[PDB]
Amino acid sequence: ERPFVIVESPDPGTGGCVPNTVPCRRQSAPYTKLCCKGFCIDILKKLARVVKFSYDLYLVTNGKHGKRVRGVWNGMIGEVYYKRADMAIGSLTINEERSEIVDFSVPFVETGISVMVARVSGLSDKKFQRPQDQYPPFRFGTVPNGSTERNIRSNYRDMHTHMVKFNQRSVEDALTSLKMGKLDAFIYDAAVLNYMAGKDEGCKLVTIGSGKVFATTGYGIAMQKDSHWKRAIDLALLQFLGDGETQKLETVWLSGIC
Amino acid sequence: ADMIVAPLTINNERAQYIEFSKPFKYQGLTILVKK
Ligand SMILES: *[C@@H]1O[C@H](CO)[C@@H](O[C@@H]2O[C@H](CO)[C@@H](O)[C@H](O)[C@H]2NC(C)=O)[C@H](O)[C@H]1NC(C)=O
Repeated sequence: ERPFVIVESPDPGTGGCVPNTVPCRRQSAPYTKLCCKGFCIDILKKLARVVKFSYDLYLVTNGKHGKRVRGVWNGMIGEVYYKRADMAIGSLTINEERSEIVDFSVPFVETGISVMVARVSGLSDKKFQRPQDQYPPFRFGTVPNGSTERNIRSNYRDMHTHMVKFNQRSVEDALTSLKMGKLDAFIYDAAVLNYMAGKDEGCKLVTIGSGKVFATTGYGIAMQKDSHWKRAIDLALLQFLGDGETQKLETVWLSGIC
Repeated sequence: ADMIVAPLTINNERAQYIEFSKPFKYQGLTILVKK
């Protein structure tokens, strides 16, 4: 995903990769040894020492976060629900549908739904509320299989119906298409878009800013239901957040130029 | 008492004893100055 987690191939400098990184395997019997680095990796490494527990990290196979197709849950949520893992670190938004089955810790960063446009006055604006005027035909984001997709589909039928003709390849192709002009607006998570404008060719920006945040929530750590690990990790992470190093990690990994 | 509904922030010491629910409005600490 976004710089919370980054996958890098080992370098021939040492027949591997240096410290400040942890080996990670791409599951699928044979495996190639990669090593993963990022924000969540750093927070996990910092957490491990205090509570003194062992860990092994492995990637997801099916991918695409989480979904519920007739109870067939894929992704990290699918992996943790069927008792195939103990925790699922990384990008994950706490909402009503997910929390029914799997327990969560406290949030550590702020996030939500934002809007990205090329260089509108909120969700309830008539442009997104009344798609019937043909002279300003706008465009949207809506990376499918997304957490926000469920919300926008559940809350506004007309927008979901009119969002069919939307660019959908990645958080990379949308930026290129917007820089081209093949679309008009983009909607996705907040903590990733506000960073994505941090270091970009020129200065592409968003609307008013953090004042325009919809369904404000945070990222969290999932865990199997009814385990002492849940309480232990939650209290430890609260103590760490109260310490204040989270700001240092943020300024190390979440700073931009524009 | 049995329940607290007030602007009560969360910290380690209080988290040691009582159990909290999910938060509903984020904030911080800021300085008040007179113009
Ligand atoms: C969500 O993830 C699923 C699982 O990988 C993808 O499944 C596709 O679903 C569409 C119909 O929605 C089928 O036409 C494809 O054949 C399925 N497989 C693939 C590989 O695309 C799906 O693409 C993702 N997105 C949506 C909107 O379902």
